[PDB]
Amino acid sequence: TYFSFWNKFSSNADINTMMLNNNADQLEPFDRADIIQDLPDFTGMNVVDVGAGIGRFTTTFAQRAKHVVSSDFIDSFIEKNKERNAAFENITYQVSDALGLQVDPQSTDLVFTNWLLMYLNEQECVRFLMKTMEWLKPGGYLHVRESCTEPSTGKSKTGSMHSDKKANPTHYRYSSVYLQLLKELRWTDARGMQWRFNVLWAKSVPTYVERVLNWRQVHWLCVKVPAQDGGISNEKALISAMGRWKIIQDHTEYLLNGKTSWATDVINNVISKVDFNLPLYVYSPRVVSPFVFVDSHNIAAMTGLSVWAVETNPLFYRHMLNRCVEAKDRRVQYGWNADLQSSINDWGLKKARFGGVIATELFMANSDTSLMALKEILDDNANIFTIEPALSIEDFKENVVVPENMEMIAITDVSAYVVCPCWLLVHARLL
Ligand SMILES: Nc1ncnc2c1ncn2[C@@H]1O[C@H](CSCC[C@H](N)C(=O)O)[C@@H](O)[C@H]1O
Repeated sequence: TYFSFWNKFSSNADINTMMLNNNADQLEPFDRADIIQDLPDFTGMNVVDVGAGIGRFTTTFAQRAKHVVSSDFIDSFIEKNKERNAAFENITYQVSDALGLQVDPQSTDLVFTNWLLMYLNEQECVRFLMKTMEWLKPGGYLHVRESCTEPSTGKSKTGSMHSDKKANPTHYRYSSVYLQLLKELRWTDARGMQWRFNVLWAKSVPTYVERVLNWRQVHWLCVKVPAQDGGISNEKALISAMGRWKIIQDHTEYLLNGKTSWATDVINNVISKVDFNLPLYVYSPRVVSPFVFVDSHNIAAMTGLSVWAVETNPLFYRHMLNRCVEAKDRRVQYGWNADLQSSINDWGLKKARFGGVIATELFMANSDTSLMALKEILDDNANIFTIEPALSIEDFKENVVVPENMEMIAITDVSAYVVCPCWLLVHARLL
């Protein structure tokens, strides 16, 4: 049982236990800062911290929040929580299972969790997510962070508090399973309106990339938004979907493992000629083929620059996280976003800038408005290289809209190089 697994740490109510890591003091302040800085401004918010343990995130929320409900099902973690946070007067405490937490409906601006769904069975996962829908105001936020595929301490097990003599009951699910669950969930309120989670992004916690070489500490930020259309509303269908999504992912690995991108020869060649201080932005949606993508690890090895790469298909995003763990190149990080605009939205809010773009199907896959918005996250006169499928140069040139703030300086037939159909290398620059 998960309660007895955690209750046995009752006398170790400390940071090591919260991260199940004997070296947590090398990680905790950086992990906390990574998570906090990706959250919305929670000044004046009603926050709910579920599975809070001793309350390390509650300590930070209390500085600015209107109110924090801080909850956990281990009584002595809440006792240490109250002791550590005794100076604050804006925190109420509940010893409760996440599922039995009492929160008023439409009362909460942020439901915050960090390592929780991995301690719930599939049925409990779904029921809990539906509880957060009920607690959240419209436009409210849900934060989820989970250990995907393997424990946070990774294969080395260095510093892990998991006993080698006892089984570990934790569920280490695929990041693509949680992502689809959040994407497809639907909930109907007491007045008959249906809602969904707008999943703003999926990201790896950088502290664990940098210090643990673990890209599979994945977290998500979601907004509760109206949804007349549906994904899956039935709880039992949602439960079954989680198993189907795992199977589909296993077949994606079987298909993709060890296959190099058909675009790799062209990209290596031109990028070997170009000089791009800033990270590079990589975008790979894989619209026409699962085998046409940007090899970010080759970009980083050749340019020496850090790379932020976006995959918009949850299955391919998860596969590239696998590749990151295998390559162990800290310069490369992957993210998931619904589309280009979602990525621009996030990075623009951070006022981040990228030194150039290397993409496949950037024009094939994206609206005119989003391509026009891309300048918001790019350095001045940044250059964009994208491999585009087309019927012909004339087909492409007709009915492609060049954003007013850039110009295409080359549309080169590279069809003979993108092979196991017409492929164009489009070279553009910001004006
Ligand atoms: N079903 C459940 N309901 C409430 N708390 C739970 C729970 N399952 C696990 N927990 C608690 O969730 C915590 C996971 S360890 C993570 C603690 C905290 N979120 C942090 O990041 O620092 C533990 O404190 C454990 O006791």
